Amino acid sequence: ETSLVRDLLYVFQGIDGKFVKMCNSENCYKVDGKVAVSKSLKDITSKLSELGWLHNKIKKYTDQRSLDRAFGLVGQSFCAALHQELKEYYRLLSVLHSQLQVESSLTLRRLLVWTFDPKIRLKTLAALVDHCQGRKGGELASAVHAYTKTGDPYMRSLVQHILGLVAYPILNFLYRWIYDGELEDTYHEFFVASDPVVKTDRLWHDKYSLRKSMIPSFMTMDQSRKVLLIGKSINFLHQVCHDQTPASKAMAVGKSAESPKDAAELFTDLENAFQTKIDAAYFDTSKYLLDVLN
Amino acid sequence: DKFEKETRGSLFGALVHSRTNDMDIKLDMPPVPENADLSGLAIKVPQSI
Amino acid sequence: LPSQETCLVEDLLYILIGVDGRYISVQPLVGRQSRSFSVEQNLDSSVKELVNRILPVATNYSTVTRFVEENSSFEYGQVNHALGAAMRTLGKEYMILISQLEHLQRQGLLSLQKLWFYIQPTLRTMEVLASIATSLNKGECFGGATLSLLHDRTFGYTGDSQAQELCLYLTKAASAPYFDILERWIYRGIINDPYSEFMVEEHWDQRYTIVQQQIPSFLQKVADKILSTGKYLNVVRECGHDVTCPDAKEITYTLKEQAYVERIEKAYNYASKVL
Amino acid sequence: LPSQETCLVEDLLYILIGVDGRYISVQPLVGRQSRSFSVEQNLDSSVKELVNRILPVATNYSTVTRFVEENSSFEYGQVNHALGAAMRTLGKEYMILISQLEHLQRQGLLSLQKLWFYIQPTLRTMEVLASIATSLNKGECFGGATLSLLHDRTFGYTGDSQAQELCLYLTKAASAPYFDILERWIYRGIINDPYSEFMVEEHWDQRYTIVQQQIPSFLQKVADKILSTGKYLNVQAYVERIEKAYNYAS
Repeated sequence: ETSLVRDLLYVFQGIDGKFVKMCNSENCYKVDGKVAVSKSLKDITSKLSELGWLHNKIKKYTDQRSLDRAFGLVGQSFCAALHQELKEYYRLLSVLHSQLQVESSLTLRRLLVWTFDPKIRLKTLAALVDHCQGRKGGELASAVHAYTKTGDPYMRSLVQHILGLVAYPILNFLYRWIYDGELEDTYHEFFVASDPVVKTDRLWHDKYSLRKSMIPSFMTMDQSRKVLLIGKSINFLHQVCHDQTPASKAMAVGKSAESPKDAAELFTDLENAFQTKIDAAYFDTSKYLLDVLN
Repeated sequence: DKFEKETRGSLFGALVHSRTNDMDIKLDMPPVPENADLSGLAIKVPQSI
Repeated sequence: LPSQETCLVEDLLYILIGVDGRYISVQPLVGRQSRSFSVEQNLDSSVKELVNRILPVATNYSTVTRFVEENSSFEYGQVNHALGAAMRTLGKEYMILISQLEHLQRQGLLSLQKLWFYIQPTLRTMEVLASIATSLNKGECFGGATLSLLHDRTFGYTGDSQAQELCLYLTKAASAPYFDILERWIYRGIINDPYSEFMVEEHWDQRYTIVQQQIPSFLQKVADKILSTGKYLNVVRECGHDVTCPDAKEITYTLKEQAYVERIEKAYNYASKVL
Repeated sequence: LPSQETCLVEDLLYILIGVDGRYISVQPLVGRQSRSFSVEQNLDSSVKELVNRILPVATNYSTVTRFVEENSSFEYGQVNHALGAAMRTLGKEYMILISQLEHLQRQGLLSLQKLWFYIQPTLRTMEVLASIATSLNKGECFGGATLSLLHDRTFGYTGDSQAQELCLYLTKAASAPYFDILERWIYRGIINDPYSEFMVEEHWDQRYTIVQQQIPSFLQKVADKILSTGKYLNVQAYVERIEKAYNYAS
């Protein structure tokens, strides 16, 4: 009885438990390995099958990153998001281990429906990583936002919260380069790239190629066209020492406020509220650009 | 932090009853209602939230 | 020998889930609505006819959840993915009764008659989820004609309390996706969905593709008014202009299926004037 | 089978201190840089989950052993014993969490993965501090060169807020000695370097060296502006501190 009850808690925490199957690949599957066979034991192992494997998909990705400095932006921010749902997976597993060992009951039909709200949650989360196994920040942002286009508002809120957090370096790349010109991308995982061509004294020369093949699905193309000149017009005032935010100083306070404000909430990617004040930056830097010559 | 706390109360959706941050809750359904002994069991529809 | 009558109870609680028994076979046969479960006879002919009596009640549920919970996940943004997902929710709660019955089976506290009196309202709930799943495969419906069918359900049929009760919730929860983008077309003049569900898909202001295959969720009278709005909303696209004039018809939300006519009329004269 | 499992719950707490265990036998290979554990054999196949409690604690001890090799052989007060002290402080706050579990372990509660929710914020915390400590010690980094590594960690660890909070806190806890030495140079005009604490090493015709064994976290260009504040006094906004020093002097 109790042996297969304790096996499936241990596959939830990793692989094995009391018997060997040892699936670190494949589709994970449970072999009871007993002389006591019944036909309901066959249906319980197929219950286990997509619970343990879909847990293993998160482990395959965050150990594929092996937390590193190469892709230490977006690529590993995505592993960061998946680490917040890693824990919660362990949590329904700790209240079931609290029932088992003294604080008793085994797994039953009760526990059988309890897990099925994780079950559908891990089909979304396993599908979210299957979508995008590339290692670029621009095409990660087009992949997980396209899995928000689908129906079902139970998983729309679930992915919306992953999507705010994949986006937490991405909008952190955005507004500093807009107000001042700041960069940290040496890998080119910022969808706006830099230095394909040699860097010479400005005269309006190239140092930004935004790449018409990798734009985040939450941004629109005619806006990425506007921000390209905003990055160029401020970096072109590196031939004067005024590197400040152009026109109003009320834009510079915003980036500093915003990075805590996004963390604190439910990890929501604002992609039409953000679009309002990046219009007002295009409007700022063009009268400023003519007023330093005036 | 809002998203983390909300998930955690329901224990990754493995609770439907009460919000708890204890990991010492016993997962059990309730005994049959008294309104469910006069007509038999009936599934509650979550209307008007 | 008397023990075996309780043993077939415990085998029954797995039929309701949709899975294998310990002495009652499950056949995941081709076709839906009716798959046959083969009950292995045991001595005492009376308790075998009795179980055979309760057997179709578990059967008609077990087919209909199965294909529609996977089919829904394959949907592109359409209202049938919000619909199939709401069924799965009501399907969790059916299984609460399965596990509450198994809680009373620690030693026998129930009989086959005591089970039936309990699933007596859930038999009227399951038979009205049964016709939904068949009607949307007959048409091979997409998102505009799905809602056309479900409309007549929430404004027809009576016989149980619990049947109409479920059927208010799920039909508003299929219409509610539709409403969220509805305010997006009737004010902003954009679609978010991959296939729009309205009278027209997107493109002087007659340059449209009229799909009748995807039509509005109600009677045609609001549908004529959804076309007229999109003409004002085309003019601003035709030569650029303030498209941020509507928001004072968005301080209040729409959200009606008992008077969709009023909110569409208020979405019409508001769009006529700002032009 | 439940009884053997709750024994190794009690033996893990002793291991996590960084010391001898009981039936969990520990052997340093080359001076606590790697330590092989030899777990018992049991009739439970939760042996895999045992081997998954080894690797957290792998990185535990190797922070501490690496940072004391610096600080006891030269007595660094510029960066390495500073970071040794920030890390001993995260070590006290580690060990009180070890005491928080031992209080609980004299009741029936904790078992294998009951503890692993305490292990999880701390795992992210110690794995980055250890991948930090490997590169400082064995990199051969002292003075500014250490700061320059910690600076690259702030960049690399934007993903994950918990990861970001540690290298923020380490890179400022490593600079609070090293900034003070440059401050008296640019404010007062006195410097003494006994361990070569700052880049400028004396010996007007005294030199204003900017060395690359203490390469700066900041631009090489703005380090010149440090240098030359001190020239005329010698016989985020931490770069403006130097510029407002620099306008005073010339």
